[PDB]
Amino acid sequence: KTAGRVVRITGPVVDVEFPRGSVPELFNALHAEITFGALAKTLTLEVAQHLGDSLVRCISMQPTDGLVRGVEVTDTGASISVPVGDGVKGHVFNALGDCLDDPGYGKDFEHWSIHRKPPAFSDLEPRTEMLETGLKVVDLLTPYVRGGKIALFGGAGVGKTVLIQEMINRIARNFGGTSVFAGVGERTREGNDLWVELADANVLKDTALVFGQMDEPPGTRMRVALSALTMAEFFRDEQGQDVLLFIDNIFRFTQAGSEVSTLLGRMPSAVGYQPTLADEMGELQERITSTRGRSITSMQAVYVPADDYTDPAPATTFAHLDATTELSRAVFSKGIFPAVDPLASSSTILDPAIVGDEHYRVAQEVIRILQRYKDLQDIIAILGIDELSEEDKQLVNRARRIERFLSQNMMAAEQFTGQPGSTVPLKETIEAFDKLTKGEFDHLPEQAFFLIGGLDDLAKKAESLGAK
Amino acid sequence: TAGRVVRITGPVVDVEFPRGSVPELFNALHAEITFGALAKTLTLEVAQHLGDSLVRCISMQPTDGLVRGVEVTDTGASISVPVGDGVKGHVFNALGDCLDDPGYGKDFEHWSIHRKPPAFSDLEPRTEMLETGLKVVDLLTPYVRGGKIALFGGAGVGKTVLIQEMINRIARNFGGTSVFAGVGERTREGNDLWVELADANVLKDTALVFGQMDEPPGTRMRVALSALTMAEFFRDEQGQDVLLFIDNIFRFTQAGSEVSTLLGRMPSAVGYQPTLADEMGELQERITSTRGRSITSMQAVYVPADDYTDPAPATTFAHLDATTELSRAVFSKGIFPAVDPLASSSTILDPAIVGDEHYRVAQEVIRILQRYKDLQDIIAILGIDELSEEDKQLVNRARRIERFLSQNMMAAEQFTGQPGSTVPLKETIEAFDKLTKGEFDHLPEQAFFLIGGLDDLAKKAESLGAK
Amino acid sequence: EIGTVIDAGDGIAHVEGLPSVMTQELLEFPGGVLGVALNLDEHSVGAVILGEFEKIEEGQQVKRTGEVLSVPVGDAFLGRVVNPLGQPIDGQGDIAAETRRALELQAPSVVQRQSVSEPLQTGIKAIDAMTPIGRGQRQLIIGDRKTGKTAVCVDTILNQREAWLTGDPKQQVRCVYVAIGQKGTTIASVKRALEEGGAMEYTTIVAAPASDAAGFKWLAPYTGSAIGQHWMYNGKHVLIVFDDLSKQADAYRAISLLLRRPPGREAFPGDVFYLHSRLLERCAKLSDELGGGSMTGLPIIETKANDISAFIPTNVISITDGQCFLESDLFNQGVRPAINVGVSVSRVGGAAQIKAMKEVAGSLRLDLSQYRELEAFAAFASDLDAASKAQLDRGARLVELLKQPQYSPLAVEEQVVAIFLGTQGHLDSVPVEDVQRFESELLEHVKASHSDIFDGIRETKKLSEEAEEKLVSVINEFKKGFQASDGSSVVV
Amino acid sequence: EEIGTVIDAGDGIAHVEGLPSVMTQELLEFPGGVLGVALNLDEHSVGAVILGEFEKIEEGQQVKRTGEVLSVPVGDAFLGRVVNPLGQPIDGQGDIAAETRRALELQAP
Amino acid sequence: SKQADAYRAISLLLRRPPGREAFPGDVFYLHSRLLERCAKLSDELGGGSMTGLPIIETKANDISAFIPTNVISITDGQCFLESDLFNQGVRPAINVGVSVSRVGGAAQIKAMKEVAGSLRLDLSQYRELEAF
Amino acid sequence: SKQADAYRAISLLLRRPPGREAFPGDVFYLHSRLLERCAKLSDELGGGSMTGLPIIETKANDISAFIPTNVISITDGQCFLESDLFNQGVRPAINVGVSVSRVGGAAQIKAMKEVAGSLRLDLSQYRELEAFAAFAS
Amino acid sequence: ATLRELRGRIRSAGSIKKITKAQELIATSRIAKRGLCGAYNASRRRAMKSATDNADDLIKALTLAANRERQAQITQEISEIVGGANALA
Ligand SMILES: Nc1ncnc2c1ncn2[C@@H]1O[C@H](COP(=O)(O)OP(=O)(O)OP(=O)(O)O)[C@@H](O)[C@H]1O
Ligand SMILES: Nc1ncnc2c1ncn2[C@@H]1O[C@H](COP(=O)(O)OP(=O)(O)OP(=O)(O)O)[C@@H](O)[C@H]1O
Ligand SMILES: Nc1ncnc2c1ncn2[C@@H]1O[C@H](COP(=O)(O)OP(=O)(O)O)[C@@H](O)[C@H]1O
Ligand SMILES: [Mg+2]
Ligand SMILES: [Mg+2]
Ligand SMILES: [Mg+2]
Repeated sequence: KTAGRVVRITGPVVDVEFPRGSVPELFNALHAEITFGALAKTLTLEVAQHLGDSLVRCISMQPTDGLVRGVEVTDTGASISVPVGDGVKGHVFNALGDCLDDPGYGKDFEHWSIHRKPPAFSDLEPRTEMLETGLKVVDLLTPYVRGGKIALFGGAGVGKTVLIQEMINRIARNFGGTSVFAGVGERTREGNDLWVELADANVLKDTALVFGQMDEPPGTRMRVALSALTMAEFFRDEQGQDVLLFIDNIFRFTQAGSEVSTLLGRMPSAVGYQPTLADEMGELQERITSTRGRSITSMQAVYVPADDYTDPAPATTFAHLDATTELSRAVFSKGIFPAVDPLASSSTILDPAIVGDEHYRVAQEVIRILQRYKDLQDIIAILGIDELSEEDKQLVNRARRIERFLSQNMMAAEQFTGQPGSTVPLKETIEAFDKLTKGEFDHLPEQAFFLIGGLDDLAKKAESLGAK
Repeated sequence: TAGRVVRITGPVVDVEFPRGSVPELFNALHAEITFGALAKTLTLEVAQHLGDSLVRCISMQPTDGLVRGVEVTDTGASISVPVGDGVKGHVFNALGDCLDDPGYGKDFEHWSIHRKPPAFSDLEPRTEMLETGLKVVDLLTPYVRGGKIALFGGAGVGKTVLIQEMINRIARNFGGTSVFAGVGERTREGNDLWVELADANVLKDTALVFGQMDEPPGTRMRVALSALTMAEFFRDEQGQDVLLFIDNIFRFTQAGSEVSTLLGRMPSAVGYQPTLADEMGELQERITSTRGRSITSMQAVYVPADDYTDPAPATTFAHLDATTELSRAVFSKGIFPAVDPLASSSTILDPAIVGDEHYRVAQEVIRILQRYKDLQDIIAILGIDELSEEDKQLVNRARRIERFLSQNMMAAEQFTGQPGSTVPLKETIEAFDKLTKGEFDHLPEQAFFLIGGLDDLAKKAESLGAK
Repeated sequence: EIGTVIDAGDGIAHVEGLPSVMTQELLEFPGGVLGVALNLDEHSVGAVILGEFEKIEEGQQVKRTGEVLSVPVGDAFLGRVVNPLGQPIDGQGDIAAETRRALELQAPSVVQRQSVSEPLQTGIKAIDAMTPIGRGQRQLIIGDRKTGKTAVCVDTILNQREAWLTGDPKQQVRCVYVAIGQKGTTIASVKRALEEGGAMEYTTIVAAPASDAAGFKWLAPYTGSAIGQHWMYNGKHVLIVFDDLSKQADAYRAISLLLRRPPGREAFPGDVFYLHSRLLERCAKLSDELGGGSMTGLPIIETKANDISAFIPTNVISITDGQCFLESDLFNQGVRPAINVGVSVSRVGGAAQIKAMKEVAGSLRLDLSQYRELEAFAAFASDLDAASKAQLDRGARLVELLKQPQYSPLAVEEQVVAIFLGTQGHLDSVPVEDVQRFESELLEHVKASHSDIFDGIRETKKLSEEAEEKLVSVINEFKKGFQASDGSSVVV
Repeated sequence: EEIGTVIDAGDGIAHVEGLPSVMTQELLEFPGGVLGVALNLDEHSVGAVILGEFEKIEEGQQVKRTGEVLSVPVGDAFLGRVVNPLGQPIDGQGDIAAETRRALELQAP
Repeated sequence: SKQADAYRAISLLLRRPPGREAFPGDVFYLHSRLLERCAKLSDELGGGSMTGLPIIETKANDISAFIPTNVISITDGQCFLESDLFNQGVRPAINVGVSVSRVGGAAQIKAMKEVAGSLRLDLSQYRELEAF
Repeated sequence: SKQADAYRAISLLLRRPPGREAFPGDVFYLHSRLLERCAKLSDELGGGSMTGLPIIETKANDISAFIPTNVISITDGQCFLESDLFNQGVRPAINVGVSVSRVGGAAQIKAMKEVAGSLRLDLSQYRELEAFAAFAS
Repeated sequence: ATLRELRGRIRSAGSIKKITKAQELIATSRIAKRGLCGAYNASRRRAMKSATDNADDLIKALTLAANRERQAQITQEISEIVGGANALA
């Protein structure tokens, strides 16, 4: 007739044979039924390849356990579509658009396909407006861009999720637009905690949550980001809102793509990744851009495997970001929070033409001092600071104080220490770091600079340690 | 009795022939590209007999525009190149076509580029020193007349500049023929060499064979064989001394590895063809001097990623009589030529040939440099003052020695603006013997940088104020 | 002849039929889609889809154009942004193409060229004085991310503004900027930087953003090369930037793996070196008989963790006429541009400089390399000799001199005067921390009071003896009034 | 009943022809009380990962369906017991009164 | 770790191309789908819970390897026992600086919190102080 | 090493499964089979013998590579030659610290065994004391 | 390249270790009877013992990193070889 049947089942990937002339288009959503009592469900398959001889290779959005060869597969005629509109705000959805906190919600909404072309080149406008988060390190050394793309890199357990929560607390709370949070291959309990916290903070009503978590087939883990991006794109294009898009974690999208590619029979590229890694990343990222007159301020957490920043996934992700904040294990070991690597992190608007001459000068002086400290660290590890010249000893003391002062007590860190977070205005940050570089605070103890706010807190803690 | 194209994947073409008409291995086949913008005649070298009357061949020219099932004509012989004195003073590609004068040499005698190496009986070792005039080469890496010389080094360490310097210092006064083989190098370099040889009136004695890095792998693999065939004709028939310059030999291996997988071969270590050493051995054993017939071969060897343990240079090392390894560290210190004195070697750098004094001075210099290398890290961390007085004296001596091994080369005038200099062997030995005895410890080390002999040393010292 | 798509997926297709199809031929798939035939065997034809492959389906009819890959070319492409097919993407309308040019055309032969002898001023003191670039040269801008590679290339493009304004074809340089795998907003910002500096009047942008299929990212450098070659063969001078070629390598590797060609190092295809080498050998300095035109290439390579031993960086280094290494460690130190002096070189050498720059900067690169070596050696010296102290002071002053901010190009004469200051010992009296300011101020003085020196250098390309003496006198007179931050007099 | 046949076996893997109605991740019985899990299903055969003594698997052996999707017995009877990953007691204390069977690949909350 | 080794063996015997350290691409999926089922169910589902205590064997205290980082990215904190403290005689050899409990602060009686909240970072810093 | 490389080329051209460094699974077998024919026959078989002196060329003094590891395992003793000693003037550049002969004194005449007994201790102690050559006092 | 750099750093640290141990012993002898003193200006035997211990720790860390890189290089080389072989299968 017009319905195909399953011929091969190799994990999440399923081959479906269709009658001649009825082969579905690429990315079309097909439906199959698993009837076994425990695993009974309706698999949604996505057509991935045309194999020839009327065969198609498709990625299953649900576990294919219990699926039988030869069962009927029906073509929906369209790709996976998700609900869009103001209704999505304040509700939790999965990758397929099903509402989790209220099943059946949104079935009557407008539905948009999760596959779309990025905005035309003529519609793109570079963004250079700074975004004042309130963190010393971010504001000084890698200022964020409003309407731009921000990324947080780092290995396992360095503070990616805590920093995402911090930025949600510092940006989303005082936000007149819409927020979309895409949990991609993350802890499910983390998603529940975010749901509860946004409900408590009253930010949930303005936020749309889309969760495809660790315990999902790779197809779902690689399509949930597209679903959330579709919601955000609807909010940007149709309603003319300022959209915040938080993704955690994009590397999980890349890794799910790698798993699918292995299951699709594609030959692997370096480090076993899919050959199409850069192209898939480019599609997904370029869809996340902000167009002329319509702003999406995205913020993505990028997991770095084995703390290897040379890994292909973050290596390709680097080029899609206006602001980059790389979290270092070495910094984390010192207890510095956020565990940012000031030398590795970068921002495209940290130039004197945008942030002013004073901010740029102070940032460059801080970076130079930290670079010199890093260069000296190799002699230091062997011989203390005792063998350095007088200038080098002074610079090392200044650099240690600066790197302690780059740490801050964050709002999201209260649940770990009980200490309420602090906010430092950009002007105060520039003034304090100018003073540090000039050597005005060199007489205070190192611990006076650890996990504090501005200059007032610095003075209070110096007093607490018996110092000026 | 002609074949037809069946498969085309880049530079590898499968051709099907009628039964009994299968071409012999290495035969040259002709195919036609008729596309207006890319009309040409592909030359295909039979590489494999696939069975069922199919043969896999490497295309010497780009295969863009080729169509499946087109006529393929078997020439019945391997790729041939013109031979004779007429080749001298002209530029040819891997197929023997003249570039400076198209159609020239089509009437000369033609020799197949595939040949066997000389019989082991005819081979006879060579031990005569070849004096160049470079302090480092003359002292630590003496060259052999009629022997095999190599200039190893990564990218941009001075292999090509040193090849030009040796052309200036050896080929200009040479009483025999010279053959230059530009194997997979920059076309600009080929044009520069052509113009330079024309200016110095040395082109008339030189035959140039160029296969550039923008040509398909087949040309890069067979250009060296073409040039070696011309050199072999000069050695065996004319019976006159031959100078053979190859730059870069590693390009032959790289092109061989490019088509290896496309030919069905499984990759060896470091993604090299399994027949790396076999092809290298054939090509390098064809480059040699026989009893009474002398070929002085100088080859520039690229070391991938400055890694001397790479299978290509490692395999190449065994085929050389004298090796000059250029080092990235020496290059980055500003020392030119960027020779690594500790890693260099010469089969004739023993007392029996070079004499007792030369050997003693060279060994003392090598020992001092090795000790300085050992103390490099201690100096870097703890400082020089913590060394013993003898160690400090040795460190100063070694710094001055390493600066003195540098020289201003004639071919480097366009890079430093300073005219080159030549140092006779005896002066080099005397100066380095004086250096190893501490006779110049008072002079600043900067006085020893990029100079010639002892007269230049005195001039530079008095310019800096020392004496 | 009409073939049938026997399978499709991931931007690749296999099509049966078309027995008379050429290798690299341009095939038309329904809906206006375009493919390139790469693999030809008796079974079928493998094709790379150049865009919107989601519309390809099994059984679709495929037509053969009969033309190998080619792009429109003409002067109408100046100031326009186009995709690797030459189709405008800036939304400004159709481009009037003078003619067409195949992408795979052989580079100029070894006898069709002439030695590189014309400077291509980048306006950057470090490059112009230490690793000069001539017209017809391939200079590799290689380095880690966020090291200023795009800054160097965009500054080089902008510095051609005066040459373009001269109106003399022998002096004008036409620019092509190929962006491969770059985020679209980054290309937009680059276009903005060129427009604010009035560089789009003579610049074309070939854009293959990361959203484009791997085919466009693989073709874009060849499209830009063909567009530049059309001008080059008509007596014009062209500067072409590839940003980056590593993205080309990644896209080509993806295409090859999808076509199931056996890979090699880092899963790259065996012929990736051939790809880059045949792309970069078309940047040449043509002989006078061919019009004397030239194309100067500025390929950009990004190294991960400063690992220049990787496959693609090694290949590209071995291909080009010199390299310009940029280091993040040098960048953070304040050395901007962060050019590593010891490892950066230009194989053209002094032939790419004017006579004055050649005389002032004869041994600058070697001097700075030796200075870095000595500085490393004397890191913990307790009592340095006199010669070593003098060398260290001179090297520190030179390093300060070579520093330069962004979007601040210097005319060749001003660079000549600055290097004259540095290498003639006139900065020995000035404290290191003030050198920069001193330099700048002196230039302005010579600009406002003794401009005849600049005109003499710019018209004769040589610093005459009388001009040199006048410059020394002016330098001393300015030193008299110069105010050092530390308060020390800079006289004598 | 449905019965397939081993078409090849090696190093912990087996291939079974037949069993048209086998599920994905189904449990298959090979002679001698050996078990396998069907991972790869294709038009030709089924690739099964063996769980236990693989050395008893021979070509031509008769393979039977179990009807269960990689499940194990579950119940309070497992307290104080030592079992293998299949839920079979290995402490030698007799059978385990399993309340029911639970599939191993059920989604998380 | 031994489960990961066994799964790698099975995958290689299936001729599935491997990735880092010869492990397949879905080893992370293996461990993550295993450990996502240790949850604290809501009161609607009965309020029951399963507590996971996965064990991982590192080589030479290398917690930056592939599988250790995967599991760290999966679990809610780790208790890193380092061989140095164990051999010195400090047992249990908890590494104060690295060990952490992401969701452990709430799950702690009042007295234990009040007494040990300081102790944690106090020892974390006293390691560094004793370094001198 | 060159024999192993040639055998690897032969095996790869025969499509045999490659292992570490692309060598086949019986390269160690190749070398062990070659080198176990060097024996010391019993008096019943004439008492003849064949002594093997295989050579191995390491790269960057990497004795942990595949073929060097195999051959070191096979042989009864090793003479490690280092280019650093060679450049120091120590020639033959045998590293006495790491070179070993498992046959030992059984392969020496009585006079050689007596005279050479103290040599090992003296050389080891000299290597220990090397660092103090600057402070003889 | 990283493996070669690690090996070079290991030999550097080893030389530092031997020189520091020799200095420590000589300082002990002198006690029984320049700036390498630990913090006298801000004793030399204490500083040299600390330097030798730090060099030991650095050598151990560098050796661990070098062994990790050796294993990674072997695994990646085998990965490329087997990928090519499978492609040609
Ligand atoms: N600012 C902070 N103050 C105190 N502790 C912190 C801070 N940031 C992070 N931590 C500690 O680090 C742990 C890990 O942080 P987080 O979950 O944000 O990291 P991550 O990079 O997202 O980790 P993973 O890869 O496991 O998902 C937190 O549970 C908390 O224990
Ligand atoms: N000479 C310079 N002085 C000061 N800042 C500079 C200089 N050159 C570049 N920068 C700044 O350095 C940052 C990196 O510049 P650029 O985009 O050219 O680098 P890149 O290496 O091409 O980066 P990417 O990897 O993002 O492509 C930008 O902020 C640029 O403004
Ligand atoms: N004697 C020398 N003096 C100064 N510079 C030199 C000398 N020899 C080589 N160089 C530098 O080394 C670089 C590489 O030169 P070349 O030999 O052409 O490349 P390769 O070493 O890769 O063959 C050149 O850019 C040149 O500036
Ligand atoms: Mg997290
Ligand atoms: Mg060269
Ligand atoms: Mg850039």
